[PDB]
Amino acid sequence: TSVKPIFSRDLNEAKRRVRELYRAWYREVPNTVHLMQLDITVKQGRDKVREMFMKNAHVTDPRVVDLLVIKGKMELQETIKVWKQRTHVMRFFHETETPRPKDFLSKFYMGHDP
Amino acid sequence: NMTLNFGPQVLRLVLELSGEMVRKCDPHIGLLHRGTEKLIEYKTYLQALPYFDRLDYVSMMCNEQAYSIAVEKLLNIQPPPRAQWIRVLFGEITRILNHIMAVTTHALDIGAMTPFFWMFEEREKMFEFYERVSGARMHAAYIRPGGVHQDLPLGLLDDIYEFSKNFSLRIDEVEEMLTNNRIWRNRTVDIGVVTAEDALNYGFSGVMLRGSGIQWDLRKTQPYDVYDQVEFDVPIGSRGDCYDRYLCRVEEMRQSLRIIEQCLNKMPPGEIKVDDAKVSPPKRAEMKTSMESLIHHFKLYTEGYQVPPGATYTAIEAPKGEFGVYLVSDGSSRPYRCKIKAPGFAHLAGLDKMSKGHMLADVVAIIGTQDIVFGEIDR
Amino acid sequence: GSDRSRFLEGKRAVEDKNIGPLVKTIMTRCIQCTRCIRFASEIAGVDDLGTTGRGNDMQVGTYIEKMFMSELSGNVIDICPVGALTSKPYAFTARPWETRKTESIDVMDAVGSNIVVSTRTGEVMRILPRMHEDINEEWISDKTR
Amino acid sequence: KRPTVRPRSDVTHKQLSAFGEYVAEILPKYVQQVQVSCLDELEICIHPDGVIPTLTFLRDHTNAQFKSLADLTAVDVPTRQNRFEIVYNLLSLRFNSRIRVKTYADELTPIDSIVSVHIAANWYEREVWDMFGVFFFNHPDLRRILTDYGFEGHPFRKDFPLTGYVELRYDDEVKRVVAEPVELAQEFRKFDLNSPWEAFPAYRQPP
Amino acid sequence: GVQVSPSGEKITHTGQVYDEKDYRRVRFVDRQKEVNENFAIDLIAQQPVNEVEHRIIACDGGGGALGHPKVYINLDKETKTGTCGYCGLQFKQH
Amino acid sequence: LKKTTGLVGLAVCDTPHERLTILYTKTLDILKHFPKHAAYRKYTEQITNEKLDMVKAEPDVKKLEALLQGGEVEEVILQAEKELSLARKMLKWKPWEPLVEEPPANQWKWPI
Amino acid sequence: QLITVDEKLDITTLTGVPEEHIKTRKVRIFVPARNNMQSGVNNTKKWKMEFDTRERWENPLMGWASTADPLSNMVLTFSAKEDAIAFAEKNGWSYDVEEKKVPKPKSKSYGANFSWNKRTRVSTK
Amino acid sequence: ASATRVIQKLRNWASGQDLQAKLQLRYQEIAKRTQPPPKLPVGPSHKLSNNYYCTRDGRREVVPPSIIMSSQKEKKAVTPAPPMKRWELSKDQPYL
Amino acid sequence: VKQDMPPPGGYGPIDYKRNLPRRGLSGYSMFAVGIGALIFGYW
Amino acid sequence: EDNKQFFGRHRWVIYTTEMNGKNTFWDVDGSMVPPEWHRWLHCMTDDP
Amino acid sequence: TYKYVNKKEQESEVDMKSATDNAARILMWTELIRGLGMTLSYLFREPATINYPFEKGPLSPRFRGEHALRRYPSGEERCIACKLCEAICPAQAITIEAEPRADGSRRTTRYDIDMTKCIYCGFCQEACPVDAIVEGPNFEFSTETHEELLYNKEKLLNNGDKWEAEIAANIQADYLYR
Ligand code: SF4
Ligand code: SF4
Ligand code: SF4
Ligand SMILES: [Zn+2]
Repeated sequence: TSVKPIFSRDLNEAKRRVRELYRAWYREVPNTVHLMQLDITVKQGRDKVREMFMKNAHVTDPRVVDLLVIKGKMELQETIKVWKQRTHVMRFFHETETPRPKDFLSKFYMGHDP
Repeated sequence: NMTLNFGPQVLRLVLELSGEMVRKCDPHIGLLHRGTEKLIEYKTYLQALPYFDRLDYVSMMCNEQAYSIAVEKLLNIQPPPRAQWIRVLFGEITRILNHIMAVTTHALDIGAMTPFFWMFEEREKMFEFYERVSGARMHAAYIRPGGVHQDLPLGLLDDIYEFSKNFSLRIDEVEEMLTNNRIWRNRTVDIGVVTAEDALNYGFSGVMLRGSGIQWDLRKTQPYDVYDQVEFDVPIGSRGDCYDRYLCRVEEMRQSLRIIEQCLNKMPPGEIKVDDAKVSPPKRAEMKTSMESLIHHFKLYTEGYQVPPGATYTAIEAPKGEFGVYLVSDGSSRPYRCKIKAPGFAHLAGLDKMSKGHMLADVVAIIGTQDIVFGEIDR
Repeated sequence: GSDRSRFLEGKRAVEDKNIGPLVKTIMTRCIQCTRCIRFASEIAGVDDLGTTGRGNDMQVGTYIEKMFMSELSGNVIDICPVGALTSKPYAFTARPWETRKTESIDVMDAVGSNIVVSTRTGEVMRILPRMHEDINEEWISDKTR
Repeated sequence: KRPTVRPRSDVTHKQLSAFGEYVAEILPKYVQQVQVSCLDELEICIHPDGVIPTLTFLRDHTNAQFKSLADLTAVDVPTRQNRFEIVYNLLSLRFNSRIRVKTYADELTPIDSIVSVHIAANWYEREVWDMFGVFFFNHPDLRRILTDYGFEGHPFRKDFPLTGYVELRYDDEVKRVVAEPVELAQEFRKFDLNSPWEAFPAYRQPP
Repeated sequence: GVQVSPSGEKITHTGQVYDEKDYRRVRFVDRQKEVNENFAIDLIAQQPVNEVEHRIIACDGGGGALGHPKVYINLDKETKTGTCGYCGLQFKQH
Repeated sequence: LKKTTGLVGLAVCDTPHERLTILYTKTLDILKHFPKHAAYRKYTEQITNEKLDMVKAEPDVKKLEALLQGGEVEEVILQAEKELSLARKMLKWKPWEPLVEEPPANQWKWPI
Repeated sequence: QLITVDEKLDITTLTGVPEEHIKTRKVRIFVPARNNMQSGVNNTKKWKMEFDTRERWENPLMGWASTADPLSNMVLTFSAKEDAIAFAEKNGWSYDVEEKKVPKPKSKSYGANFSWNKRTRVSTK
Repeated sequence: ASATRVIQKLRNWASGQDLQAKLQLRYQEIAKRTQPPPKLPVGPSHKLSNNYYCTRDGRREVVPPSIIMSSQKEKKAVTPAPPMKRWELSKDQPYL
Repeated sequence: VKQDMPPPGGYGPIDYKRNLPRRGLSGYSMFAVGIGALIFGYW
Repeated sequence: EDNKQFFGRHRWVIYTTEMNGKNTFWDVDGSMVPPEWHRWLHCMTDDP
Repeated sequence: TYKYVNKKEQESEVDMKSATDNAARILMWTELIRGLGMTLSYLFREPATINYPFEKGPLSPRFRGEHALRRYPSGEERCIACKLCEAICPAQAITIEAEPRADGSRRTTRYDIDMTKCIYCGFCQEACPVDAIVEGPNFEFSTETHEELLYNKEKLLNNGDKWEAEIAANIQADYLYR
């Protein structure tokens, strides 16, 4: 309830910053897959971007939103001022991982997870 | 602006250049982080020392000593005189080792590679001593809380004397090559020039201070050991350049022998580990005959010796500076946090200011002065 | 206690007894606390254990090679603070600190004896009672343990 | 006197207590829980809304001259709302002394920085933000320094385990150096060591 | 001394054997299985049974130091011997 | 007389005691702005009064320094300027006021 | 300045753990009962958070015990059930409690052992 | 040392110093190995009386801190401790 | 009986010192020598 | 042995041509030193 | 007792003689020639080098290298599964699994080490109350694979039955000090 804010006061200002950040990533990705000689498509990159955004959509707190924004901005700095490399950036796609079977029977036949 | 990377030839730098001179130097630390302060909390107070040897790997014993002193300030005890003296002795030997490595790696990264090969023989001699005493070359577990592990074999003191009889001539024979060579004078002079207020602020320590006129030595002040007994004159410089720093290191190399002479000629007889068998393990003969000593052996070596809830911040004059330890403890053998403080950290924080306006091949000399070691830094 | 012994003299020892295929008896360790004696003479109504002698020569254990087997024989282990009355199966297999003591119950009977199950590198090594002041009250059965 | 015990003097436990009363009556605000340890050290707990005032005071006021920030540190205790404990270990030369400042903080409760005063913190704060999760305002450059440039989490906390979540390896199938989930070979043995029998009857806590 | 199993594998001193159906015995192919030939059990059985008069006797393990801590044994049980846990030796009463 | 100090970033100040009177008078003239029930005033007032008495009682720096027992004259001047700025800042802050907001209970409780 | 938000806190995002290791992990908040072997009571003072266990198999090479989960050996301390619950529901896990099993008080009228009419009369000494 | 007089003279003229007196190598200027079995001392704590631990507990003389200005529980200008006594030069080689 | 590796009543004195020697000759000497050789060459 | 040289070089060893069914005229390790001599060779003692 | 480096006792002079020496040292390179002379000196000296396989460096009985379990003179082992080595090994390297022995005695069935983790410290031979395990002198056991270094009970027993002709003397010399 009665608490202290961070960088903002409401979901709406949080979201305006979030939209600025989306613009940044969208306008950036090409430079990445053109500098670091990647393989994936710009469209696939933008899909990953919007997915990493949508997967935090159960949020309410402006403080949480703002911390996530800060971390995203740090990562964007890291990327555009090229420090992350092919590996650092493709570490997202789980490209060497069998999609965790959500089929209850799959889990049954394979392991012990409930 | 030709911004580029720079590595070996660990030291990952990103230079923001302008033509041939520099505009900024951003280091990229973290290439040697492991999890020291995330492991210790899952361990006792007697299988942690190795971490403090591996930290600032050159000396290792002016670090084991810091850990021991912190644990002792917590446990409200003291070690015995023979232990304190031995510990001063090896502290000075490590001052020598670290000064040697800094000097010679400086001169090597520059290109002069003969003194390196020369002094490494004497370094091998010091390692022979570490072997005769501890058992292994470098990463000895010798110095421990509650005192020390084993006494000194009956063939060491003579060797130490015979080595000190000649280290001075070797130092002079290297000075003949360097401390007057116009080439070195021009590689170092007016480089890394620093002012006292900014040094203090940035948090510099030890040599990076007393090469700028300041008078700060945590052995004259905040005396943690018998260092109040023996004489040792502190050197300082007035200009604040890599040359003055080099000369400080050499003069400390010499005053360290001025210390060792007295350590030898006054080392008393006695014990090594304080006879409080709840803290330091006992001798094996008693461990085998008596019983209570065996119980304490068992406990010490399964559950480290309990420690009361406290907190401290110690400090040492390691070759570089304020090697500090913030050791928090609950009423348990497994501690709660062991924050190291290694000067390389602030030295890097001040690199971006000592390298504003100087050329590309002076960053190396700056780093040589700073005696950058990365084990202590990454943590 | 203290940090050393002022005993430059000789010690004593005592014969060991066979008491059952469960309770390994060493008896040069009994400090003579009498926990076993009282526990037996009160809980298990056995009335076979007792002390035989006076002075250091004292011992604790039946005067003959009788067997102290009972549905509750198997708690003198947890009660004897020392390793005189050890458990033969568990013995020589492991030590406590290595273990990851999980917590569970018994099924051998319909009582509900709270239990501590000790693990080791992914395997069971021993079972212990767990204090529930109502159901099992720090005592459990030979069978379940 | 006894050989195996340091001397518990009076000079320090008195001087530093006087200085504690001094700072307390000067800053009845931005202060709480001053204390002196049984081993000649001073700790000063303060609200995070007074950090820079306290530090400026201790750096400038002649009688303190606490110039050199010998260390900045964090600690994590999860049994409270404000779980992080930020620590500054400071040193003064003229008066040849040290001091310890503490201030509580919490994830989702950032802190005011001191870079304007002690430039050493410019990097300790980066460390803190990387490892624990505590944030600092008015800081020019704040980025992962120690860990990887893609690492995610906050390890030096007490929940992020020792081994970590991911391992690395090369997989010729793609020629890169990929990160997969942790499937160790040996398990991290955790030895139960805490012995019951109470040794310190002075630091006890009744029900 | 060592014995052998159907499949030729040198039984260890503690009954470890890889049965015919186990795939973990490829590492041996083109290689060997390290084992010690001197079995402690036989090497202690061979040893003579010590004899004494003082019913109680103190054992250390050889050297004054360098052996197992001083353990004191009783020997009044004339039915059989008295062993020492650490060293395995066994005494008898006269 | 002299040629330098012994540090780096300093100067051979040839006008001592005057900058000192200036700075101390200015400190006190700012303190005038402080409520008398502020300990900062109540203390630094007398501190600077005694420093002024000392500079007026010792005209030669080579003794004024060892008498003040602080650093060297230039360090003293620097520290006085710093105290001046500290005052100008504590004037905008209201520290002498009472406490801001007490903490929870189980915060400074170590052990835990 | 301040805010009026009566929402329950959750920082599962900043934490940095995946869905699997956050959801399927049942947390247990208990007090470690005494090791009956001992008689010590400086363990039954805290409130400990542990996780459910998981696969713990044997390596084929030598025989060690491995694990797929890192958290198995993550034991956390607390001084109060309310604070432990706050931390648990904050990190988002699914907590289950084991309430306090406390001993009873008793009247040890020693002299009763040497009684006349009662049955407590022991036959030993 | 096995080397020649003329070469000694030459290397010495080159360096400037003497070397046969402060060689680095080791020609029997050490302590023989195979040293004799030694016997060791003990501390002042291996007595038989007046050694009660309660006297020298060590890690129980500790006592928790002494709080001041908690939240619930004229004068002079003071400092945290006296100032630093200024240092002096040395009697041996203060300059360089 | 007790033997724990102490030293005798005293060891010798060590050189914690700089023996960096003063070697060479005078500038007038060196220069005039070089120039005399130069002149012989020219003649 | 030659006790007129400096340290580490005052002892030395000439290996064996063939050692346990093998041709070690060129091939030469440092593990072919049996222990009861190894100890002295490494300067641990002074009596063979 | 502080000092002063890189500073003249007072202001210098402008003597033509001093300027002459300065000019000479700036032209003809006296100091550089002195450095060359020093290098010549060390050239004409004896080198500290040694032939490794035929000459091996010095040491002391307290070395710490390859490991070795041990035995009594009566053939019997010394380990009894007291597990101190496991509970003190800073690296958690060791792995033990004990059992009874058909003859009734107490002994092991698994005493495995990972010499990739063993930092070669000494704590195990400090704790072992029976001197069973003794980190030994052998430092030549480099290999070509990462499975010749996960030693086990039998490899340790072989190393003991091999090197016991040296560890006996080493310890017989070293034990008194400890
Ligand atoms: S419980 Fe154990 S110690 Fe107590 S009398 Fe019985 S055997 Fe002896
Ligand atoms: S030497 Fe140290 S690290 Fe190696 S096994 Fe022994 S105790 Fe462990
Ligand atoms: S310390 Fe020695 S006796 Fe004990 S388990 Fe380890 S090797 Fe065996
Ligand atoms: Zn025996």
